[PDB]
Amino acid sequence: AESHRLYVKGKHISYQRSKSVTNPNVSLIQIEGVASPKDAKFYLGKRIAYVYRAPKEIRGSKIRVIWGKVTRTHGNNGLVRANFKKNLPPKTFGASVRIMLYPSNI
Amino acid sequence: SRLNEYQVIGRNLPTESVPEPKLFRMRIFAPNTVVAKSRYWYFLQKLHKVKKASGEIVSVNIISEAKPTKVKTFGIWLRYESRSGIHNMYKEYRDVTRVGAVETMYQDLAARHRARFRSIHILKVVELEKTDDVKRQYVKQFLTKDLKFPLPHRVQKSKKLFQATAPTTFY
Amino acid sequence: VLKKNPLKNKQVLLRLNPYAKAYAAEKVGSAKVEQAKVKPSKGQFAEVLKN
Amino acid sequence: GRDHTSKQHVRSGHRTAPKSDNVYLQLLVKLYSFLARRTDAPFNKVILKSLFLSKINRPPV
Amino acid sequence: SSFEKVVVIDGKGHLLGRLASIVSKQILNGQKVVVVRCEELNISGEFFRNKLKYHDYLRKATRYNKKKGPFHFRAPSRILYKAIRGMIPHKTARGKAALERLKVFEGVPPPYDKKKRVVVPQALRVLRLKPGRKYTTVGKLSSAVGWKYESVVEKLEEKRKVQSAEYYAKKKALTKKLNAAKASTAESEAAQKLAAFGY
Amino acid sequence: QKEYTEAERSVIKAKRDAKASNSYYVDAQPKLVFVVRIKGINKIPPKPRKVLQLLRLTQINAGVFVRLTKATSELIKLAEPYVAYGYPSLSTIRQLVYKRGFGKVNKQRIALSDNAIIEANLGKFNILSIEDLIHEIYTVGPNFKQVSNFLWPFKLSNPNGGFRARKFQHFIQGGDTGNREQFINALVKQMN
Amino acid sequence: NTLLVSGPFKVNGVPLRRVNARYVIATSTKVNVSGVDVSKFNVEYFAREKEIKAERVADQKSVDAALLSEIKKTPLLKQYLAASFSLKNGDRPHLLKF
RNA sequence: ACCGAACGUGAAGUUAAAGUGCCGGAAUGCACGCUCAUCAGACACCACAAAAGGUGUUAGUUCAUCUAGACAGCCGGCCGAAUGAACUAGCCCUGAAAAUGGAUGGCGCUCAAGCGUGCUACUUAUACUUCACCGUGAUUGCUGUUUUGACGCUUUCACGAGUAGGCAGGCGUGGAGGUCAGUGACGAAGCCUU
RNA sequence: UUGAAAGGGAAGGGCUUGAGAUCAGACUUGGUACCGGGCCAGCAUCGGUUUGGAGCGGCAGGAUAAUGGCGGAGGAAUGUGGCACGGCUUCUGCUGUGUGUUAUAGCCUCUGACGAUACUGCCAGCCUAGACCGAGGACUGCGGUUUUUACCUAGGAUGUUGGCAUAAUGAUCUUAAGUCGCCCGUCUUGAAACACGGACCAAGGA
Ligand SMILES: [Mg+2]
Ligand SMILES: [Mg+2]
Ligand SMILES: [Mg+2]
Ligand SMILES: [Mg+2]
Ligand SMILES: [Mg+2]
Ligand SMILES: [Mg+2]
Ligand SMILES: [Mg+2]
Ligand SMILES: [Mg+2]
Ligand SMILES: [Mg+2]
Ligand SMILES: [Mg+2]
Ligand SMILES: [Mg+2]
Ligand SMILES: [Mg+2]
Ligand SMILES: [Mg+2]
Ligand SMILES: [Mg+2]
Ligand SMILES: [Mg+2]
Ligand SMILES: [Mg+2]
Ligand SMILES: [Mg+2]
Ligand SMILES: [Mg+2]
Ligand SMILES: [Mg+2]
Ligand SMILES: [Mg+2]
Ligand SMILES: [Mg+2]
Ligand SMILES: [Mg+2]
Ligand SMILES: [Mg+2]
Ligand SMILES: [Mg+2]
Ligand SMILES: [Mg+2]
Ligand SMILES: [Mg+2]
Ligand SMILES: [Mg+2]
Ligand SMILES: [Mg+2]
Ligand SMILES: [Mg+2]
Ligand SMILES: [Mg+2]
Ligand SMILES: [Mg+2]
Ligand SMILES: [Mg+2]
Repeated sequence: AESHRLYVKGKHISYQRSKSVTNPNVSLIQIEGVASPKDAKFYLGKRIAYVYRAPKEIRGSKIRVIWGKVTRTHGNNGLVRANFKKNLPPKTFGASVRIMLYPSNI
Repeated sequence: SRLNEYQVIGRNLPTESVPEPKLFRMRIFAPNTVVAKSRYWYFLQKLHKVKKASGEIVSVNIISEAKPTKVKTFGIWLRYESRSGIHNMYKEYRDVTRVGAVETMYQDLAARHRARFRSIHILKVVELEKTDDVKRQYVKQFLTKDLKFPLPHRVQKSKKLFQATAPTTFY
Repeated sequence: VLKKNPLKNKQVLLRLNPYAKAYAAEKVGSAKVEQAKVKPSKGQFAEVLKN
Repeated sequence: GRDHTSKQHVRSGHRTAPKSDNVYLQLLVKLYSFLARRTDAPFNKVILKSLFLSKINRPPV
Repeated sequence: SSFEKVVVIDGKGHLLGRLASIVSKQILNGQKVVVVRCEELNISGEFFRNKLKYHDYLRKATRYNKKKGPFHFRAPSRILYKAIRGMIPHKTARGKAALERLKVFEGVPPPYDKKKRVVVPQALRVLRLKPGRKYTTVGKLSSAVGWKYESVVEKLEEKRKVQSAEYYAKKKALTKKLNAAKASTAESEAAQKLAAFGY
Repeated sequence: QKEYTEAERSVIKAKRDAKASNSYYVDAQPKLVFVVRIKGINKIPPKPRKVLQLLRLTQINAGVFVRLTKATSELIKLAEPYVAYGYPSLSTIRQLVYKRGFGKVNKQRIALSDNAIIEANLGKFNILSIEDLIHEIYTVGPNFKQVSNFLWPFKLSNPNGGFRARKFQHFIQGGDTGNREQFINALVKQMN
Repeated sequence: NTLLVSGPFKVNGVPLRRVNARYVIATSTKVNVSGVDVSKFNVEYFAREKEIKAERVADQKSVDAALLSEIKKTPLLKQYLAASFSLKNGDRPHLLKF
């Protein structure tokens, strides 16, 4: 009862980019404990939440969310590409996201 | 490269003068049959008044290893070009396949003489049946009786970036 | 207005090629061949092994 | 990119209408646009093209 | 692969640039890293060779005003810090925050003397260098180029190791007693079931 | 389908018979080739540029079927540094025509989505179906010219899996240009 | 296209309700529900018309009776059903069997 | 100015040339060797180095001595098993000296993150594939239902870089003929303004 | 001046999102507790494009794979047992050297009848994970199933549920962050140039 987590910990690592040009429409996400594309393919299609705090209350809450989804793997070390409704702000590079266990296929 | 051994057989195009020209065979170590037929014409025009335009490829067949799980020693006779001249050499390799010995040879002359694939002619690959046929010590040292050796300083590959225990190299 | 691939859409495949139905029904893609157990290389074609 | 074997976006180089703003010549072009579009007679297509021609291309007969 | 609150790396026996690149990517990706015992780090190549390299570094200074030029830090932690900062986009705000995520020390000062130190196998000298190659200890290179506190660190390190040995002897004794109690409670119904479950 | 299977079995039988009778069966030289332009449109000398235009290869990844004769072989030799070509199998031809098959109808690129389109343009040549068209291409037929020119040049994608490390050197030397001869099928599987 | 679900309510506090199949992890543990009558339950049962209906409370009790009767047979199954699920530190759902 | 590729506004996929230790997206990837530099080396154009040398190390070529005991060492013996010479070419080293401090791009790298070679995956251009939208050019049809827009509506396909320059279609200003029986002291024109 | 904001050796710009401010909009000119609608989403099924799986099955080819296993014949050594000499062993994997050819281990070559697998192809074979898109707008066509002048996956997205309408949503402005961005005009082969004109603004100006 000390733990209540139903999501996998993730991190916003980068945008999709070449050496000099970045593409904000695709985010690179590191899912915790995933080290290969085979592991990362479990999470394809899963929802992602970026939860953050804001100055103004909206309906009595100062907590806002940007929703996204895992679309494909990236590279060979288990990072995935994510697609959020609104692009994650660049300040969130290194910020933690939540990888939801739904849509479930277990 | 990753190679196969091919039997390529070819001939001059028949003429009304000569209606059955002589058939010539070559053993070619090539990655595929396109390079096998290219190397065939490459050596035939070094050895005969023939061209691909005036010739004909008769047969291309893979030659599989006779005993692919028997450990052998091969002697390979080579003719390679250096930056200054052309040299003949003879080297020895230990392997279970003739192709894998030729692959090791190509890596070895790339490493020791900077000799590229284009600069090498394989004159001959022979399996050395007798232990007395082995001239080179770097392969003769593995033909001694009751050969044992350890592998000191084992390095274990980790799946994680951080390890909570001290590294070890026993083995 | 929209091209449909006959290699994915079975209806378009039958529209273009009516014989695909017979090919599937007759299993032409996995048809066995009846032949004798022979090996014609035992003699001089062993010229491949050495020459 | 494309390796163009001909010049791109080239107008036909033929008149598709009279340069004239005479409404009655436009009515004649209407009548023979309908005839050329619907009669299969080559005469009507020739007449329709000739109604577009300029003054020097219609010398007095 | 877990996200940790702080990763404390024991810097002994680690190759400088390989540890630097790994730590750089860690702090860029939002991980807080502490490196202790930077005086025990290693650089490949003989000591004289690395000392000559540091003197090449010392040669470089702003001609018109030496106070503007590169600032050659002599402490081992600062040598590691220079290696990391060279691998960080330190002139951006993001790189500055990433560098705020990092701490480097000589010795093992509090509070890290009573915490867990890990190693990084991809950067360990004993696992990376061919067993005959020569290497340098950054503590000796630092003393050879101006670092003043080598003997203070080793005096404090001997005191810390004596205290940590008293710790370990107590922990081992309580581990022996707990193991004897787990042996006593073995072959019980719960133990047999946990053995059938793999525990 | 029956004649395809019979021809395959006949060639296999001929090879086995030549093997048995101490002889060597020499295959008939290929009569058809599929040519893919793998080079861009910049910096091409005038003669190979004209040759690629006459082969209707005016963009990268454009493919065309060519019936091999002396004239067409000497054409393809000029364009060799810019193309990858080879001998296409029946399944490769079928996949190309089914997925990316378009006809030139009144100088317009029309999808081959119904046999009436093929009949209205090639019915005077006894081509009434997509399978008739595929057969005419595969077994290089008496109306190969009309059937292959009716086919608009195939516009392939880039390979799924990439090329070799460096395209613009002959396939024999580890590149991509020139004649690869049966590996055109693997390349087309990658690009179509 | 929804799943009918019970806690059972006595064990869990989760009543008879619908869930979506995509917001569910289907474990490998199973209970014999051949003795549970779920004939009267359908979409119109959960129609939108706080106070809970006496029909719904009665159906909850009747279903939970059979569910508990079958649950008692498997040891620790009632405790398992009454305990919440959470991801612990070092739990990898791509490696775990459920 | 080289390599790749040439450009309407977008979505998705894949690539080219170049890369994948960090700066930087992608491997501290798999593999066979070579190299240790008290000025290592590190990728075409290209931003340098030669002749000549080295018992550094590696691999070769050709001669010669060898269990009828080779070379070395103690006085033929003594352990026993290889040895000598010339030559070839890989990497490394010497040859190798300039002026502000400083550049394989930087950090840094030594069974490499260097050099030669092979393989697998992976990264991503305004390029290629499919689709949407804009425009240009061509193209299908439209009058007994043409029907107050035919200089219009509509079907289909292809294409889109641009200085000098040409042409086309439009935006805006002062004044003039006509028209809106137009706006306006109940506020024209002008001016300021997320 | 007041107010707002930002500010480590310039500032300014583009793209993107966050934050704050401003503006907008369907319960419509909604119709009679209900009908139905708008927007944002979840799920299902479809169609177009596409990336995958430690996927599963069938067929073909080759030296009708080469091997391997089994059988036969021959042979050798880095010679097993045995034997004969030895140095250390209460002969305690004892061991070394000779001999010779399976013995108390085995191996190599040729070969005979079977049986597989690798590799490369084919399947108009099967199962399975995800992403982006939904142009069009009565019917007309081509096909398929026909139980049928009917139905379909077949000439381009529908069904259902939830929430919201003081708002989830969108735009702009300011600002931060990431990334890229040299000063325009000109003559010139070549300009950011250590080439020239330009401090600023209005009106005039070919
Ligand atoms: Mg274009
Ligand atoms: Mg890929
Ligand atoms: Mg490449
Ligand atoms: Mg070139
Ligand atoms: Mg990276
Ligand atoms: Mg020299
Ligand atoms: Mg040398
Ligand atoms: Mg040098
Ligand atoms: Mg560089
Ligand atoms: Mg390499
Ligand atoms: Mg793209
Ligand atoms: Mg233009
Ligand atoms: Mg102009
Ligand atoms: Mg005036
Ligand atoms: Mg008035
Ligand atoms: Mg006013
Ligand atoms: Mg200042
Ligand atoms: Mg903004
Ligand atoms: Mg906002
Ligand atoms: Mg689909
Ligand atoms: Mg056999
Ligand atoms: Mg629509
Ligand atoms: Mg910049
Ligand atoms: Mg000027
Ligand atoms: Mg001038
Ligand atoms: Mg000048
Ligand atoms: Mg200028
Ligand atoms: Mg200048
Ligand atoms: Mg001047
Ligand atoms: Mg002047
Ligand atoms: Mg001035
Ligand atoms: Mg003015």
